[PDB]
Amino acid sequence: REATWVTEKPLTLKIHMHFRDKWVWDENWPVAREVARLTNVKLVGVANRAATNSQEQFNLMMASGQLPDIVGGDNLKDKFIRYGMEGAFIPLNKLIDQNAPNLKAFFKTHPEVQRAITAPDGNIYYLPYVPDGLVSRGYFIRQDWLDKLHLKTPQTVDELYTVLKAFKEKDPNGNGKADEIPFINRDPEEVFRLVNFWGARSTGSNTWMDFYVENGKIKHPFAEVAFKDGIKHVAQWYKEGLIDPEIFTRKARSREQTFGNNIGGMTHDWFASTALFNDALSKNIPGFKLVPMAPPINSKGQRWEEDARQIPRPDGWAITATNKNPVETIKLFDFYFGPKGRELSNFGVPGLTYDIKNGKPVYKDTVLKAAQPVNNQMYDIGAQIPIGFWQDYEYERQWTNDVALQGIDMYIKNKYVLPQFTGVNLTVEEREIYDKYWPDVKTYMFEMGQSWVMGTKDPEKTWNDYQQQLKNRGFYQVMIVMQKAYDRQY
Ligand SMILES: O=C(O)C1=C[C@H](O)[C@H](O)[C@H](O[C@H]2[C@H](O)[C@H](O)[C@H](O[C@H]3[C@H](O)[C@H](O)[C@@H](O)O[C@@H]3C(=O)O)O[C@@H]2C(=O)O)O1
Ligand SMILES: [Ca+2]
Repeated sequence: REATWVTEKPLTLKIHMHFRDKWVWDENWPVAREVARLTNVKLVGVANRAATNSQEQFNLMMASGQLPDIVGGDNLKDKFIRYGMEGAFIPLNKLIDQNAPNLKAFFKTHPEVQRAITAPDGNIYYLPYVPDGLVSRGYFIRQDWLDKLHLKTPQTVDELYTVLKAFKEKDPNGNGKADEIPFINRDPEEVFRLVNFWGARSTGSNTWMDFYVENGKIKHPFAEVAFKDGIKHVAQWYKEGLIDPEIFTRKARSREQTFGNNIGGMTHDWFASTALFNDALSKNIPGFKLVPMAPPINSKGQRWEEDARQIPRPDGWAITATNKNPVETIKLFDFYFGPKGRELSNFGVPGLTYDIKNGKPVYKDTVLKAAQPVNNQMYDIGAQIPIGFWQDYEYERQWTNDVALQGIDMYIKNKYVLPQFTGVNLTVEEREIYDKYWPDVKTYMFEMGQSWVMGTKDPEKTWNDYQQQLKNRGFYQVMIVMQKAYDRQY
């Protein structure tokens, strides 16, 4: 028996959690085993580890008969609310009040977080991933390539064009081949964010393709004329090879590939793990120097950083109506919001990845000095995963090197980050419209965006058909409920 047990008799529950298009819940994970030991509840995964689309696996789950006990993963907020309101997920409000003292206290001190996860019917259908921190991404460029080519740090988009074209054409890696790829990115959606250079938004928050507000009016980035004109410019840089030809396909290991083989020039990504490549690659590429850059002055005369940490994220886990142990389940979930649960869910396992020293969790040198970023190392053992959990920025500070710190400090000091969208409070009827049309409109928008970047559709010529399709697919119906909600509120 342990003081932390949430049941005297051992309990096993089934969880469907497929996440990040790459991972599933693993009961053999060190963190899972530790939580199961401390709480007496073991979670067994039932998701398909061979699939590469987490959203489609949610959908396949929901269509494969009786639900498991718990469902978790990234980018599931809207599915948890839509299916909660229908009954597939249960409201957690009273379970929390009666049985989850850590969460009850957390929500009292984080009313914004409780607001963000509550549905139009007043119910909480999931517990979120709660990030910790302020900035997330920033621009990084190869200083050593700038110096090889005698180029200054670009300050405007026109200066940046010249620098990326030089990276492409002037052989900065010195191997006689035109193998350099000026701009790379782990995230396909960052290609859409390049429209910021031409004064257009791509998303209002860390959630991809989110709405934004301008002067009191709700807008969607992909519907705006500025997006049509901006995406033309992105398509031109893609045509000319300044953007990775594989930007929609290469994905998670883009940095390992392109910086590791000295062919990537620039990216837009999270400060800590991106700056770590200076340290990981120092033996193999002695003068490798990837450094933060201020955003270039864009066509609207401003230096935009569109992204920031979003507290909470639309990620987490929920209790299904078939779970026969909802009270033991909410107690298990509450364990993660207590001190020990929070330590494990962030740092891994004591004696394995960290030690308590002077009362604080301190990562081992083998973790801090490893070639893989520490968050990647955490995923592999079941930490830093998008369950309901409260991230602790102290985990990240320990592997935030001086290059990263000086980039984060620059961005915070100079206020590049744009105000983020914090959502609206829909009514039940407005929510019906949103759930009926929005998910499919966002899919269509992405498809058209990819077509525009790769040049298989010309944005100027297809823009009218596209706007008629937005109307036909319900987009303006959603825009109007969003605006009504905004107005009602504000
Ligand atoms: O890399 C960092 O320096 C960094 C520090 C923070 O502590 C987080 O660990 C942060 O993690 C983010 C990842 O870098 C990456 O952007 C990840 O993207 C996910 C996305 O959120 C979503 O789950 C889905 O689309 O899959 C993406 C992916 O992993 O394939 O988001 C992480 C985050 O915690 O938001 O990185
Ligand atoms: Ca070369």
